[PDB]
Amino acid sequence: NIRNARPEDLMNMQHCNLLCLPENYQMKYYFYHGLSWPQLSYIAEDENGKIVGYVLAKMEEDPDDVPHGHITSLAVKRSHRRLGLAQKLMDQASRAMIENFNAKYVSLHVRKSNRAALHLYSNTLNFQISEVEPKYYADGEDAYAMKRDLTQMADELRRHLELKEKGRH
Amino acid sequence: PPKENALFKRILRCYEHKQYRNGLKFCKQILSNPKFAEHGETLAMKGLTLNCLGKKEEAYELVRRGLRNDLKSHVCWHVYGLLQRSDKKYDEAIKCYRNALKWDKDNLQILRDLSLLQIQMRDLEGYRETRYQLLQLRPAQRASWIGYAIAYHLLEDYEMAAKILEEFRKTQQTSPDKVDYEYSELLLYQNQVLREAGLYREALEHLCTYEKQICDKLAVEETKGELLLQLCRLEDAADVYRGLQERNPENWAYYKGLEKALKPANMLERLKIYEEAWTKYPRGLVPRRLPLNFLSGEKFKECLDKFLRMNFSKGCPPVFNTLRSLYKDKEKVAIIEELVVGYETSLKSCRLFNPNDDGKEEPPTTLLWVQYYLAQHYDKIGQPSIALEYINTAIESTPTLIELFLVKAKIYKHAGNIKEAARWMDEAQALDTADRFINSKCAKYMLKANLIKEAEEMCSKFTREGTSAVENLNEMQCMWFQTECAQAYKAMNKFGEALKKCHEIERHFIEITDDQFDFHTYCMRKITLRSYVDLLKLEDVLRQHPFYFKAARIAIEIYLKLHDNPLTDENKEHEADTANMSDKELKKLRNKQRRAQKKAQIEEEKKNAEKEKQQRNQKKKKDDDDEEIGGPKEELIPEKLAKVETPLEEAIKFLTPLKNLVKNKIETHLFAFEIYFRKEKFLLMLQSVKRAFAIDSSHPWLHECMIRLFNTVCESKDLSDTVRTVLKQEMNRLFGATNPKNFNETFLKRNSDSLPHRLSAAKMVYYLDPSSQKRAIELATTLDESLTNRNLQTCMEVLEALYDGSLGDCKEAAEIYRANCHKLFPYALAFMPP
Amino acid sequence: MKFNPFVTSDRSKNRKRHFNAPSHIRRKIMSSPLSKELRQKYNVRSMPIRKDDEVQVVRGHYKGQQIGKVVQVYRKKYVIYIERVQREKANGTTVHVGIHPSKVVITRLKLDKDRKKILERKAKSRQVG
Amino acid sequence: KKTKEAVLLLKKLKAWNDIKKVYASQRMRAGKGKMRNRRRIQRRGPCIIYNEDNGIIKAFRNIPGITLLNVSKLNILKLAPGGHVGRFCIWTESAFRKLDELYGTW
RNA sequence: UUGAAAAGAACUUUGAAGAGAGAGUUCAAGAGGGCGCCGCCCGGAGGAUUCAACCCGGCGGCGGG
RNA sequence: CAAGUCCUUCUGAUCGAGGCCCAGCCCGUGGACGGUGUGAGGCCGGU
RNA sequence: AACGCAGCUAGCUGCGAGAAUUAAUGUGAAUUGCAGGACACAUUGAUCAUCGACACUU
Ligand SMILES: O=P(O)(O)O[C@H]1[C@@H](OP(=O)(O)O)[C@@H](OP(=O)(O)O)[C@@H](OP(=O)(O)O)[C@@H](OP(=O)(O)O)[C@@H]1OP(=O)(O)O
Repeated sequence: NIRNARPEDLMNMQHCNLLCLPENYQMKYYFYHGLSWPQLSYIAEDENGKIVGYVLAKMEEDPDDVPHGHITSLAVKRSHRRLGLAQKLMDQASRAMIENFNAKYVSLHVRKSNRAALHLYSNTLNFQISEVEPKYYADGEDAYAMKRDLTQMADELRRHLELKEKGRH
Repeated sequence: PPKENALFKRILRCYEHKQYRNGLKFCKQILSNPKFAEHGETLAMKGLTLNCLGKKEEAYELVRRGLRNDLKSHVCWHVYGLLQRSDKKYDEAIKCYRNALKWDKDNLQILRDLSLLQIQMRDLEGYRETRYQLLQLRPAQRASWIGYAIAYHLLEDYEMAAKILEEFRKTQQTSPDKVDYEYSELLLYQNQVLREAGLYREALEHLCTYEKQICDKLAVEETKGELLLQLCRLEDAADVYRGLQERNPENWAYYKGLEKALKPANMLERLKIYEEAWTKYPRGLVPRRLPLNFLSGEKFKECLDKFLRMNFSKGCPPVFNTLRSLYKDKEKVAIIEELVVGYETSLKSCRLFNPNDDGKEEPPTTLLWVQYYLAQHYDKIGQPSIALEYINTAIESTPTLIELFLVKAKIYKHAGNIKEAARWMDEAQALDTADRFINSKCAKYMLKANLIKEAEEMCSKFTREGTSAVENLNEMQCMWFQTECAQAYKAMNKFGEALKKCHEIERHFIEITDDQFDFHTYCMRKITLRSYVDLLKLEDVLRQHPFYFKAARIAIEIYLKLHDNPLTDENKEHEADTANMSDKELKKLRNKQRRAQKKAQIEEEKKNAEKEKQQRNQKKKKDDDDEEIGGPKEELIPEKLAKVETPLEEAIKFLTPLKNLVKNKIETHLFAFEIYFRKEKFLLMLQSVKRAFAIDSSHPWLHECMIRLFNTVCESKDLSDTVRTVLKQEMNRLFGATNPKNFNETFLKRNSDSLPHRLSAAKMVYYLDPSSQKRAIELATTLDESLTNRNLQTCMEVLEALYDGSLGDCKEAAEIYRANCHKLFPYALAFMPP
Repeated sequence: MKFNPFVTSDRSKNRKRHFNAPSHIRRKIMSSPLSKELRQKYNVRSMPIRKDDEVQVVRGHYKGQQIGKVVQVYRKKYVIYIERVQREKANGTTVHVGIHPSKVVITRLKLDKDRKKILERKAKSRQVG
Repeated sequence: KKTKEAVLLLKKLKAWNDIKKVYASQRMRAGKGKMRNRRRIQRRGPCIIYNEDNGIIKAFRNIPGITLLNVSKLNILKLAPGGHVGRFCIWTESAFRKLDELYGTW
C-alpha cells in the first residue's frame, strides 16, 4: 500500500527508521516535514495496520536554488523488499512533488555500502551520481549525491492532465 | 530617566538575540545607582537573564523582589510569566500573564504569548477571547483571523468558524500571488470545516469552484469522491475514484470508493471491478489480493492458484504475510494447504506448478519458496515438526537465504524455544550485519530471552559513538526496545529497572506534548492549518498507541505485585540474623562492615570521578551539553524506584491517560479494578466491573473481578447501608445475586471449553474454598483436545499459575501437567523435564 | 618555515606593502570567510568581499546573530559598512562603523556572472587535492 | 612522509612531553630584537640524527623544537645549543652504527 | 605618535569673543585636534580503617665459591 | 590551492586563560611573516 | 631646467594643450574630503595594475 502520511502516522516511520536505517533522528523535523509538506510523505501499511515502508521528503528552502526536492529517508523492511515498494513510493512522491511544486529534479544522499539501494536508484529509478561528499555521516563513510531529472515524467503527467480534461469536457 | 531607559532597551535587545551576559553587564550599572538599586523592572530583567543561566532560585528571588517593588509594572509580571513558562510551569504562567494584562491591557506580546499558552492547555474559551481581542487590535494581520477561526474550530462550531474562514479567504482574495500552496492549504482547510459541518452540497460547490486554485489534486479527488458518495452522485463518484485509481492503484480507499459508487449487487460484479484493475495493470500486488479477501469456493480456488503461481514465479518474500488474514476460516486454510502441497509435489516431479502446464520449467528457487511457504504455514497451524523439517530442507537447499532463518525463529518461538531462535538469528545477523533490521529484531529476541547485556552489546555496533547503547536508545525514545527491556527486567524480578524503563516511556510522552509549543508559531506563519488542527487532535489522542499501553501495563503489574504483597519483608532477615549473635562478635562483624562500607564509599567516589569527567568531555564534545541550560530531570534511582512509597498511585497516574483515552481495552478497567481493590474502593469496584462488562463480559480476568468483588462485599461489614442498597441493586442486575461459588460454577460450565476460563474458575474455587483445592487442581490441569484456545501459551500461563500458589501447593500436579505439555510441546523449554 | 629566497619575511617590508597596496590588490586582502552552509555547498573557504553581500558580525561590540548587507567597501581604510552597524553621533545624526572584513561571515553571496565563475574555479581546485 | 606519523612516532617513544614544553615556552622576545625580525623565541627541543634522507626531514621539519642532523655532518652549534652539553638526541639504527667508522674507537 | 573606532564634545547657560560652567562620547578627556610554641612524659574525659605477631601476593636492597 | 572564529571564561575589544573520545580538538611537504579593537598554525593575505 | 594641466587644488606626486592622463591587455564593482558622474558588470565594464599603440608645450 502507498498513501499520504496523516500525522497520526508520523510516529510510525519514527518506529521504522530506527529499526532499519542507521541515519536516525528525533521526532522534531518529523513534525516539521509532516506539517510543512503533509502531501510529500508516503507510507506502506500491512494488513495488521503496522507500517512496513515509508518515504521522507522535504522541499529545499534556498530561494536561489532551482525548485528540486530531497528525500530525507527511504527504507523497506526485508519482509517486503524487492516488491518495488520504495520504487512506487518514489514515483508517487515525485508525482505529488511535481503537481504541488513543479520541481525540475530531485536530490538525495546514498550510502556507499548500501549497494542494494544503489541498484534500485541507478538501474530501476535511473538516478545518477551528482557529487561525492565524504564523511557526511557520523561513522565517516562516504556518500553519493544522487540526482534524477523530473522534467521527463512531468511531461507525461501534463499529458495525462490534458487527456483527462479533454475527456471531462 | 532617558539614559537608563535607552540602556534598558539595549538590555532586552541583548536578551531577544540571546546576549545574556551583555544584558547582565548593562543592568549592573543600572543597579549601581542607589535610586535604581530597588528598581523593579531592571531587577526582573536581570533575574530573567540568570534563569537562562541555570540559577533558578536566584532568578525566582530577584523576580519576586522586582515584582513586589512595582506590581503596576506589567514588565515584571511578564518577566515572571516567561520565568514560569521557561520551566514548563504553564499554569503559573497563565496567571502571571493575566496579572500583567491588568496593568497593560493592550500589550501585543503578552496577549500573543497567552494565546499560545491557551492553545497549549486547550483553553478554548480563553484562546477565543484572546484571538478576538487580537483581531480587534490587529485586523490587518492574517494571524489574527487564523487564530480566531482556530478557536471556533476546536469548539466544533463550524458555522461561524466557516464564515470567519470565508471572510478571511476574501481578505486572501487581495490577489497578490498565483495559485499559492498556502492559499491551497487555506482552501482545503475551509473545505474541511465545511465537510465537518455536514454541509456537503456547499462544500462540493465551493471546491468545484477552486480546483484551478488548488495544487493538491489528491485531496481534491478524494474529497470529490467522498462528497459525491454522500450526495448520491454515484457515476461522478465512480469517475473520480477511477481517476484516483489511475493515479494510485495501490490504495484500498479507491477500491472502496469504486465499490460504493458502482454498488455491485453480487460477488461476480465485485470481482469484475478488480478484473479491469488488474487487466489494465497486471503488475503489482493489489487488484488480485483483494478478491481473496471475499472469494470463496472454486472461483477463490482459481484466483488463489493464479496468485500463488505469479508470486512463486516472482519469488517474493511477503506472500505469506498478505494471506495471513485468510487463515481465520479453515476452509481457506485447507484450500491453500492442498494447493501448496500439490505445487511442491509437482515441482519435485516435473519442475512445474501443474504437470499439465504448457509453460517453461520453473527454477528450483520456486520450489525453495514453496518450502518456505510450507514451513510458515505449518508453523502457524501448530505443527512445529513439519515446519522444522521443511525449513531444514530449505536451508540445506539454499543456506544463503536469510529469510529461511526468521521462519525458524517463528517456529522456535511459537514452540516455546526462544534461546535457540535467538542463537540462530545471531547467526543470521552474522550473515548480514550491515542491515539493522536483523540487528534490531535480534536484540528483541534476546530481550525476550533475558540476555539484556548481550542485546545491549550488539546494538552498540550502530549506536552513535561516545555514548552507551542504553543511554542512546533512551535518548532517541526507542520505544519497543525499552518496553522489551522492562519485560525482561520483570522476568528476573528486577522491578526497579523495568519501572525505570516505564518512566522513561512516560517522560518521552511528556516530551512529545511540549513539542507543539514551538510549533505554535510555525504553521500559522506557514498557514498549514489542516496539518495544524490534525496535529493538535493527535496529541490529545497521543497516548492511545499500544506502546504506551504495554509500558503502562508493565508498570502497573509491577505496582500491583508491590502492593498486594509489597515485599513486606525488606530488612527483617538481617535483624533476625543477629538475634543469636553475641554482642562482642556482633561488634566484630559490624566493625568489619563499617570498614568495608567506608572503603567502598571511597572507592565509588574515586572511580565515579574519572567516568563523570570523561563523560563530561564526551558530552561537551557532543555539543548537546556544551550548550545546554534548563531543569535536569531527577535520577530515577532504580533501587529507590523499586521501593516506591505509593505503587498504586504511580500506576494510577499511568492509567490516567488510559482512563481518558484508552477505554476500548478491557485491561484498563481491570487494572483500575485491581488497584482500587487494593485501595478498598468498592464504589470503584462496581464501576470498573461495569466498564469491563460493557466491553467483554466473558473475560476470564473480568470474571475473577466479579467473583472477588462479590465475595469481598459479602464478607465486608463496614459499608454504610445507604451504599449497601444501591450496591445490592447493582449485583442484583449485573450478577445473578447467587452465592459466589455457584456464580463461578455457572461461569465455568458456560466457559468449560476455554482453558484460561477454566484456570480462573479453578483459582476462585480454591479462593472461595481452600478445602476445595483438589477439585480445582483437577479442573485446571485438563488438556483435552476439545478445550478451545488451549495453546502452549495458555499452557505455561497455567503452569506458572499452579507454581505461583493461586491453586495452593500442587507440585506433583504441576509436574504431571508439565510432562503432559512436554509431550504435547516437545520444544517448549518451560516444560523441559527436571 | 618559509624557503622561498625571493619572498621576504621582514616586518617593515611586509607592513609597507600592506599599507601601500593598490585597490585591486586590496580587494584580495578584502577577503571574508563564508559560513558553513556556503562552504559545504561551494567547497570554498574564503571569498573577497563585495558591495552587496549578506554579512554577519562575529567579533567586536556589534557581534551578534543578525544578518546584514554590505553597503560600502571602503578600501582606503580597510573597512566595510553594514546597515545596522551604526552608532549615535553627538548632534543627532547616525554614522556607520567600519568593520574589518576578516571579522565577519558571508551568509549569502552576490551571485553574479564573474562571481559564479569564481566559486567553481576555487571549488574545482579542491577536487584536485 | 607525513607529520602525523612523525608526531605519533615520538609520542610512542614518550618524547612528546618535550614538544609540549617547547610549546609552553613560546613567547615574545624582550628588547629591540622584535624590530629586527627576531620576534619569537622558544626552547630548543630534541635532535633527530639520521643517515639517509627518505622524507625524514619533511615529516619532522614542521614540529617546533625538532632539529634534523645528518650523521655524516655533525654540528656543535646544534648539539650544544647554548654551549652547554647534554642535548636530548634521537638516533636511527643506521646512523648509530656509523659512529664507529666516523670517529673510530680507542 | 589622540583614540579600537571621531565616537572630534548635541543641547543649556555667562561673555562681543578668546574663554568658561553644566551636559555628552569613550575602558579612559587623568587621551579634547602639535592631543600616549613544639617534641616527649603524667592525669582526665572521649572517639576510631586501628597495634604487634602470623598467612598470601607484589616490589626493592645486600650476599652466593 | 589545509585546518576552530568549537565550548566555558578575562576584556572596551580580544588573538588572552582552561577543555577538546581514541595519549591525547583539526591541518601540517603548510608552527616564516603581516594584517585584523591584546598576544592568532587553523579569521584573512600568504607560507 | 622653465611653464602649464584637477569641479572644488597651495605643497608633494603624476602628467604635457589628448596635460592627477588617451589607447590596449589583465583584473573585476568601485573612487572618496565633499559633490557630481558612474556602474546590463557579455548584446562586454568602475577601479587598479601592467604597458607593446598613440601623444609628448619652451
Ligand atoms: O503473532 P505472534 O506470534 O504473537 O507474533 C507477533 C509478531 O512477531 P514478530 O515480530 O516475531 O513477527 C509481531 O511482529 P510483526 O509480525 O508485525 O512484524 C510482534 O510485534 P512487532 O511488529 O512490534 O514486532 C508481536 O509482538 P507483541 O506480541 O509484543 O505485540 C508478536 O510477536 P511476539 O509475540 O513474539 O512479541
